[PDB]
Amino acid sequence: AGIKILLHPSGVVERCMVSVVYNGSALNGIWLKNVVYCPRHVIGKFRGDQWTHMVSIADCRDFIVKCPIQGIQLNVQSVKMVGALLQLTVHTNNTATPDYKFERLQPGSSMTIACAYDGIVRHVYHVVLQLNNLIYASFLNGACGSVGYTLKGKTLYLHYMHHIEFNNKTHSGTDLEGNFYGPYVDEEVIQQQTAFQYYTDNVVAQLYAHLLTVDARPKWLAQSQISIEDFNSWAANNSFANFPCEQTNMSYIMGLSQTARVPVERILNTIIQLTTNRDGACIMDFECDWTPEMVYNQAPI
Amino acid sequence: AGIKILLHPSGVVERCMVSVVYNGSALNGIWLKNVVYCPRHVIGKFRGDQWTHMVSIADCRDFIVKCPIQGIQLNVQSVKMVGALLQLTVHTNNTATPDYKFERLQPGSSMTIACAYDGIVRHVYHVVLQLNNLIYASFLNGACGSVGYTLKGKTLYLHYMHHIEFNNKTHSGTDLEGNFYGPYVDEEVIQQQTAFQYYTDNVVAQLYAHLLTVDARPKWLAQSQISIEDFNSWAANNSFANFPCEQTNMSYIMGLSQTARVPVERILNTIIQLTTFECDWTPEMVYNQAPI
Ligand SMILES: *[C@@](O)(CO)[C@H](C[C@@H]1CCNC1=O)NC(=O)[C@H](CC(C)C)NC(=O)c1cc2c(OC)cccc2[nH]1
Ligand SMILES: *[C@@](O)(CO)[C@H](C[C@@H]1CCNC1=O)NC(=O)[C@H](CC(C)C)NC(=O)c1cc2c(OC)cccc2[nH]1
Repeated sequence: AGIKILLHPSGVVERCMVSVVYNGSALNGIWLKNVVYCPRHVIGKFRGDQWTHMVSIADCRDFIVKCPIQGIQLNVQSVKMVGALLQLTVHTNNTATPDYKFERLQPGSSMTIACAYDGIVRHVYHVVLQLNNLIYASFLNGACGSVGYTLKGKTLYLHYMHHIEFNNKTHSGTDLEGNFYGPYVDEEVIQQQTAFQYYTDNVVAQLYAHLLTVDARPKWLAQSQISIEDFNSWAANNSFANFPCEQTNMSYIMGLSQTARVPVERILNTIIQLTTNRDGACIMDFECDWTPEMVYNQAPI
Repeated sequence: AGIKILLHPSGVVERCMVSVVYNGSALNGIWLKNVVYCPRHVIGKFRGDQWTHMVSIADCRDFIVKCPIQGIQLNVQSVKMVGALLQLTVHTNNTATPDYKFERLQPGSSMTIACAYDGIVRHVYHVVLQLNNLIYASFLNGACGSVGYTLKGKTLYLHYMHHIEFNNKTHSGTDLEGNFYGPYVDEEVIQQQTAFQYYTDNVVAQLYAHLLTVDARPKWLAQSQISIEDFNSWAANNSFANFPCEQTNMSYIMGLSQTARVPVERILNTIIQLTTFECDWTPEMVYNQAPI
């Protein structure tokens, strides 16, 4: 019935976005219950263990907190730094607060970005947390505080809040608890990123999506097979993660192998052979944007 | 930062979605002011011109309409057919109605899809109206009533309402005026799909996206150049639309060529050499995320 990069509706996140201004720094934040969560560097660009002293002397009323979607100006009563985030307790309780959970995202999974500016989500796109704990997104100045999220069943799952943009078009941040993804920090210094490794489960997923939609026999789908052990011994020297990266993803890769009648050993052997050739499918594989769940949930069984 | 497929936030669309049920037919609908819009086949699977009689005898009271996001059940006072859409005038006015407009989409133009079910938007994805007036979308049963939209400055532009899933994984429907995109109708029967043709503007923007994302000199890039006139001849026999398909896109295409320092004649020449769904890029969306 069609296989697309699906995203989660942003209406629930939209009504909770607020703009936060302190001194000359401005960014975004989410207003849950009577608390506003925003990047802690909205009060200044510090480093190390000097954050605890600035939050202790943080002028509560110096925070300009506006919810543009509800037209309310909020008043910060107390400031509590939790990790790399600020929990600003306001007097007003957000009526638009949904059922929510603070859930950490595993590398290789997908989430939806509510890219906001001045407290208003302007764009919405889909990223995948990579093995180097980074995402390849689109963020300009004033996008700090934009949240990555997913929806399950009338409950909103918050996983991300934007902080830093690395020059290789990669981005990093914390969860809604204040813990950075990877060893990166919210400091303007030299930060080395871990070696990029392919999330094999998503490379296999992106291959099955072509086999479901290309309809024509791909000239890159090899006629041989390679086993999981032979692949994992090869993956250690070819920048590929251990397959399977997630046992739950196998249940989807297994349904994809039966609905396409192409065994997973055919895809792994192709991945080994397709290292020499294609990545983008431009005219005449190898990507982590398709997840095994998103492909299987859209495939006819 | 990077170049991504940008979609529009569905918050305004969500608060207006409602569920429309008539007999054993359940689908979605959008609620603007005191009028509800929904596909007419909710009252039955008809064909041709009997719609006028079937709607004139369809009671404004067998319609079950609810807005789940607002938890409000709505009653229909009057029913009117406008094209392939139904106009159900309800008693309550939607307080969550933004400044909206019924703008028709042109071939090659991108739009954000709000895949809804029982009045609740479940998934959001991005499509481009193809030259055969088709969209490669993702809809299951009950997704009828879903809308395709864009946003420009606090104003919502509604372009599409899903009706039909074809054999090939392509979908079709009408605008918000009730007129189908292409020569298709809301009938369960094999329909002739117009011959496919590549939107050269969006294909050109596809190649320009890689030059800004990756290196300045990929392998597939051709070192020679072909003219717009010479390409247009080859396009008439190779299923490529006449370039430029939209003169407005040349503002972005020329800005992308100077930004990437590779002319549009090389891109067109590469497309000829490259000959011997997915993430479709429009020239505006690529140029907007490009620096300077
Ligand atoms: C926020 O909007 C600030 O409120 C901003 C978002 C980035 C700006 C441009 N595109 C974005 O995504 N965040 C920052 O500017 C942060 C500030 C930190 C948390 C103190 N810094 C970066 O994103 C950043 C800094 C540097 C750098 O320096 C030195 C060198 C290389 C990369 C880099 N990224
Ligand atoms: C709506 O939800 C109905 O309210 C439904 C959406 C499709 C269902 C599966 N995936 C979808 O996108 N629409 C239909 O089922 C329509 C109903 C029409 C407008 C009366 N029917 C089709 O889209 C359809 C029917 C047939 C067919 O018959 C016979 C033969 C071949 C293709 C085909 N498409």
